[PDB]
Amino acid sequence: GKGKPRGLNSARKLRVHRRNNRWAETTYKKRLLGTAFKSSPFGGSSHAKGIVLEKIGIESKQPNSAIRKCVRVQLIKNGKKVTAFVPNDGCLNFVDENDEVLLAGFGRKGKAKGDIPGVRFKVVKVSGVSLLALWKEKKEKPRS
Amino acid sequence: MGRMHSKGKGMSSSAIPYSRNAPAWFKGSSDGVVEQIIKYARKGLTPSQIGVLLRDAHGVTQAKVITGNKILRILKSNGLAPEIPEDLYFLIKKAVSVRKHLERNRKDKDAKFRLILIESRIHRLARYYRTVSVLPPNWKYESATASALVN
Amino acid sequence: MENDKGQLVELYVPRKCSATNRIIKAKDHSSVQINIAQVDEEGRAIPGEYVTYALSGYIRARGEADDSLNRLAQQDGLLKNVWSYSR
Amino acid sequence: TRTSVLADALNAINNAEKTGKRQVLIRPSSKVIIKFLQVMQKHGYIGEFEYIDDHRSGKIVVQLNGRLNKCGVISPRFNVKIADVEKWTANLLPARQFGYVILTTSAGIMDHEEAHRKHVSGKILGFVY
Amino acid sequence: VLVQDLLHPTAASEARKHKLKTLVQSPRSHFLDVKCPGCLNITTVFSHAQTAVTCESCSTVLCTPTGGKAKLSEGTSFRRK
Amino acid sequence: STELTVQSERAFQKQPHIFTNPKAKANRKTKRWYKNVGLGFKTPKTAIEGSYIDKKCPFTGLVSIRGKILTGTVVSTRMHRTIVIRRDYLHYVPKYNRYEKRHKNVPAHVSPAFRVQVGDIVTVGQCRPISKTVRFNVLKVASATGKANKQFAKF
Amino acid sequence: MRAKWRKKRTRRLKRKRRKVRARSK
RNA sequence: GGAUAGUGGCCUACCAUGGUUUCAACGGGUAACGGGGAAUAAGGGUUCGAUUCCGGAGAGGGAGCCUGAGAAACGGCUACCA
RNA sequence: CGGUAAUUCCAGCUCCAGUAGCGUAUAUUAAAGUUGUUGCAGUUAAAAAGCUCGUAGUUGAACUUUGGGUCUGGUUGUCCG
RNA sequence: AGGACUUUUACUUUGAAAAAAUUAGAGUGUUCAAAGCAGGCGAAAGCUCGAAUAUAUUAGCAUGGAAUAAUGGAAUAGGACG
RNA sequence: AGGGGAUCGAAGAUGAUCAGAUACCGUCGUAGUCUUAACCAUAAACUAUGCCGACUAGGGAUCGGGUGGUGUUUUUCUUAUGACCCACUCGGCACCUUACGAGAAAUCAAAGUCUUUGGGUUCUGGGGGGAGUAUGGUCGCAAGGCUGAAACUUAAAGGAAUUG
Ligand SMILES: [Mg+2]
Ligand SMILES: [Mg+2]
Ligand SMILES: [Mg+2]
Ligand SMILES: [Mg+2]
Ligand SMILES: [Mg+2]
Ligand SMILES: [Mg+2]
Ligand SMILES: [Mg+2]
Ligand SMILES: [Mg+2]
Ligand SMILES: [Mg+2]
Ligand SMILES: [Mg+2]
Ligand SMILES: [Mg+2]
Ligand SMILES: [Mg+2]
Ligand SMILES: [Mg+2]
Ligand SMILES: [Mg+2]
Ligand SMILES: [Mg+2]
Ligand SMILES: [Mg+2]
Ligand SMILES: [Mg+2]
Ligand SMILES: [Mg+2]
Ligand SMILES: [Mg+2]
Ligand SMILES: [Mg+2]
Ligand SMILES: [Mg+2]
Ligand SMILES: [Mg+2]
Ligand SMILES: [Mg+2]
Ligand SMILES: [Mg+2]
Ligand SMILES: [Mg+2]
Ligand SMILES: [Mg+2]
Ligand SMILES: [Mg+2]
Ligand SMILES: [Mg+2]
Ligand SMILES: [Mg+2]
Ligand SMILES: [Mg+2]
Ligand SMILES: [Mg+2]
Ligand SMILES: [Mg+2]
Ligand SMILES: [Zn+2]
Repeated sequence: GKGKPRGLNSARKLRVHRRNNRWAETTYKKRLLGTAFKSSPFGGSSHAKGIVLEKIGIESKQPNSAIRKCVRVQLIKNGKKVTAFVPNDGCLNFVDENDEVLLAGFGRKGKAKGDIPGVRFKVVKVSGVSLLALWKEKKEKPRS
Repeated sequence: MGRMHSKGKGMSSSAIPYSRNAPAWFKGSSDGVVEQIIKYARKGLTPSQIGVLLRDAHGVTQAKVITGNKILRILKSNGLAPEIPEDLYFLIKKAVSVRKHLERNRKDKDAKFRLILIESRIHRLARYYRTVSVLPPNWKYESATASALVN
Repeated sequence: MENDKGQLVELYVPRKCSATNRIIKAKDHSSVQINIAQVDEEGRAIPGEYVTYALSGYIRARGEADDSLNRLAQQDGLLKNVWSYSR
Repeated sequence: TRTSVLADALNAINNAEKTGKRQVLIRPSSKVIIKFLQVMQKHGYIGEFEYIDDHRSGKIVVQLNGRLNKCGVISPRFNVKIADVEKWTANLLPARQFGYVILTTSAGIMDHEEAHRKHVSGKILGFVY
Repeated sequence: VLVQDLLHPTAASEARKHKLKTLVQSPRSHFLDVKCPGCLNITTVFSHAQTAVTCESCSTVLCTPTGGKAKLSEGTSFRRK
Repeated sequence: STELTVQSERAFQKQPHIFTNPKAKANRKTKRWYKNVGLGFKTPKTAIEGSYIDKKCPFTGLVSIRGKILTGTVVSTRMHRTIVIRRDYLHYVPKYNRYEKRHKNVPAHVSPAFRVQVGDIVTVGQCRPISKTVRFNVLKVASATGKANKQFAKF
Repeated sequence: MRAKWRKKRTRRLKRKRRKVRARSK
């Protein structure tokens, strides 16, 4: 009738067929190969600290004309270097060069979000304090 | 309509009549029929030709209807059943003929493929006859030894 | 169909095809209901008294409406040997 | 190759019912087909069938009355524990008020309600409703 | 067609259909009693014979193999069995 | 696969602590000790009057049969004084409600009292660890041949 | 581009890489 | 035969050449301790289970051992490596 | 959305959702009939090996006591005590 | 309760087993609930009901059934009984 | 590799067309096309429809075989053939109509008998690109064949049809 066998003693080929087909997915292949630990900037890590190397801005795509204020950060856990996004309006000046910054995911499963090219990480905390608390003047940078 | 080794789908066959018992018009004796079968076998005839002869020249519809036993069974009861069953023997005969044709001309590839088909059929039938112990368990078909069985 | 008290709750029992016993949909806009007039001794069609056959839309679309009506009328003593049960 | 003969019988019944006929000619006619059609008769989904001796596995002529709407075999005759009967009835039958999962028990081929009455269960053959 | 007998179809329809396809499948062949002008022996032959059947008394063929059924000789007279 | 000599090796082969007195003049063959393993298992007559020794005989040796009783089919009789039995079964994968043909290879120790060959179905019984891998002693050769009981054909 | 000519360009790149490897094998 | 508390290639001596494997052996990976269980929930399932209970293993990595009924113990010793 | 009237950016006003909780990140489950044994698709959307043979695997025609009669035990709905 | 032969399975019903905690779930005004396995009733003069059950779908053991699915008999009779 | 060596024609040689034209038009023209051995194993190797099996609907034709005609010409006096004509049947490449079934539709008599979901069975796919690439095997003299990812990037790519 259908491609799969149906006999009462065909459990083996059904199981191995499903097991061979499961590699067609992306989530299953990533989970079993464990590419997150080996290749991604973080190994299965929601957040990671890093050191700001320099202070760059990156232009947007065609339909959106602007320059999103980014920052190049070298991760401390392993030494990789990644660009990250300083989210809000007047937060670029808040983060100074060569200060510890806690990058987080960008919410799109490790893929570039919106019109910002070649970035995959937000910025949540700088120098131990959070950017959202600075942006509403609830706390101030310790300046150490 | 299967045609194991080709794309054929025919169903040309023979319909055995419903009545198993002897036909009303048949006057011959079962003992005479068995004697006729024995004589035909002693002439050196396979059971199929025996059935053909009994159907054409005589009123024997089929042996099982008249006697109660089959032709090969009747021969086996008297010990005239060949060591190699008839269909397998004819398969080896055909295979050796095609192999002869091949070794006499190499470039014919279609007959090479047909020989492959015939050898596959021979292997299947040999496996069957081996699982019923008609043939010894050491019996096998080999290209070099087929001629001796045919000859 | 039947409430535990025994009172009917169905909106309406649908008609069924008199030839295939299949029910007739409410919006089955191909099915027909034939009326055949009863005939008295002198060939006068008695008015208001007849026999009805509900042929479904399916058989009509298939092409077997007339054959089914032939058989159905032959069974109830309307036509003489117009339909043979053995083809 | 005809593997599941009951499958051929029920498929022929379904085809000859959907087209609206009142008769079917099932060719191979085993025990299981006879018992299946006998259960269908007992519950009325079928009419008045008939076995035609061939000396050759026989045949069957089945009379219908349009009361049936679908037969069907569960081709792998799954071992059905007495707990899983309700699961099959939910997955196959359209409503709990009717329909019958015809299943083969050690006490013969029976509808699921009768098997539940005997408190015995076996393999599943098919379903009728 | 919608309602129709299969248990008792018309015998004309029986001869219409193919062998192996009737209600009960029965052969269309039959046997014959042939007499050759030579002797008075009556020989029983098959309609679809496959061999050059001869009377045992005389080496004269009574049938001839053919793609279908037997083609009898010129002067042999037969009666259907 | 059995030597004609009743002892062939360097060490003498005796059943330990059963002694035949030569000073006595009964002069029977020997004093052969034996036992029945129970469970309604008939000790073979080939063991009852045999002359083998087989320390690990369930019927004549010190080993006792207790525990599992497994029926299987012989798959290898061609390693000395021991058998390799193929046990087939069906594992039930529940995610599919389907079974799965599977096989295990159980070594065992067949006594010389039994005549085994490739293909005989065998009833075998648990015992002490006899070797690194054998833990079962052959207790019955149910199918001596199976389909070779009748071999020739002479009408 | 056609898949044919992309394939051919890939084959020519393999040509260059194969001769380079053969010279240094 | 030795050793074992005791069966056992557990070790030795002499023999036999055997055992597993397409029903996946062997090898590789596991950001794998196993399980009772957790999340999830029409039904079938998918993922997790380092951790309150049961087992196993370990005391920096390795080996070796006294005492005792019980340790190859490490809040017991001996030695090497770090 | 933002290129001079921004219902989307920064604010004020009003309102909405959850509320001592709410927002984000990664992972995962249901949604996923997008893993499909129940339960997926293969003409053109991704996908029928160029075709045939063939070991293992999977699967494999029908047929071997069906009826009846009685007695009898529980459980029901019975009619009422 | 003893000798005797036991075709073998697959399947399915029932039972013994599958530790507690967990899940399900009975009883119970922790002030309700999460919970907990408590508590309740006397006249106040000691009298008390509890701490229920089910499931685990695999492997093993026993048991009733014999449809479905498979194997085996007697063909050289070396067959069965007296 | 050996044989041939007509035609046509990768490369090449030119003569044109053009802004360029070592492209299309034209004239010559090696390798090749043709073969005997040995390799190659790929094609839009397409019916882009796996194989076996069952059933479901009307209409004609066509190929191979077989049955019957109180059929017609055939001529060898009659007949036997053969060749047609009519009817039927089996098998094959096919075709027309239709939806009462199926599909996203184009359409399909199978692409039907599938939410009323289970006849047996093999292979393949899980958004696009990277990419049938790299690497590692394996086959090959070579060409290349078989097996065959990821990093990363992307909100689409794509199918059928409707109006412009
Ligand atoms: Mg774990
Ligand atoms: Mg670990
Ligand atoms: Mg754990
Ligand atoms: Mg860990
Ligand atoms: Mg612990
Ligand atoms: Mg320790
Ligand atoms: Mg430490
Ligand atoms: Mg002490
Ligand atoms: Mg230690
Ligand atoms: Mg410490
Ligand atoms: Mg300690
Ligand atoms: Mg100390
Ligand atoms: Mg404004
Ligand atoms: Mg899909
Ligand atoms: Mg395309
Ligand atoms: Mg495509
Ligand atoms: Mg294909
Ligand atoms: Mg096979
Ligand atoms: Mg069968
Ligand atoms: Mg528990
Ligand atoms: Mg609770
Ligand atoms: Mg050349
Ligand atoms: Mg040129
Ligand atoms: Mg030029
Ligand atoms: Mg040119
Ligand atoms: Mg030229
Ligand atoms: Mg290809
Ligand atoms: Mg293709
Ligand atoms: Mg993809
Ligand atoms: Mg591609
Ligand atoms: Mg390579
Ligand atoms: Mg398009
Ligand atoms: Zn004569």
